[PDB]
Amino acid sequence: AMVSRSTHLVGQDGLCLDVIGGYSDNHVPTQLWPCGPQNNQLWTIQADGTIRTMGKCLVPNGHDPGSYTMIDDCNKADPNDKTWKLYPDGTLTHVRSSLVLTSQGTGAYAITTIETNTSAPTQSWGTAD
Ligand SMILES: *O[C](*)[C@]1(*)[C@](*)(O*)[C@](*)(O*)[C]([N][C@](*)([C])=O*)C(*)(*)(O*)[O@@]1(*)*
Repeated sequence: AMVSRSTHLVGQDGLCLDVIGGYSDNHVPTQLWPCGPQNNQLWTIQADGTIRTMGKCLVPNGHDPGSYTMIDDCNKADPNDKTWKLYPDGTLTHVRSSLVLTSQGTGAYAITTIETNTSAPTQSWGTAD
């Protein structure tokens, strides 16, 4: 049986997927940020295919290459918006589009996007406690 797992999502240079400012409002974007204990870097990978933080779901704002990612209300989002799959090698795919979560820098406020998979170092996401 698949069980939920809470984890940090660790990307390029060991920075963590982070909701900017720690706010849990709908449509707040995600970025990379130095890893810390804050709740906005704690993600739960669920069996249902959602990835959640602070009670909200990671979603792209659109389904095209270059769409930025954000959090939004889960129950309201359609499966296409909210379903992801994390592969063992680190690819984090947006299931409906086949695009993958991609970082856009390690400096502040570098908003993550979904892009065509190029097996770039910006497209590998590790789990950590
Ligand atoms: O600026 C940016 C930043 C990030 O987002 C982090 O994570 C946070 N923290 C908490 C605690 O939330 C801040 O605020 O912001």
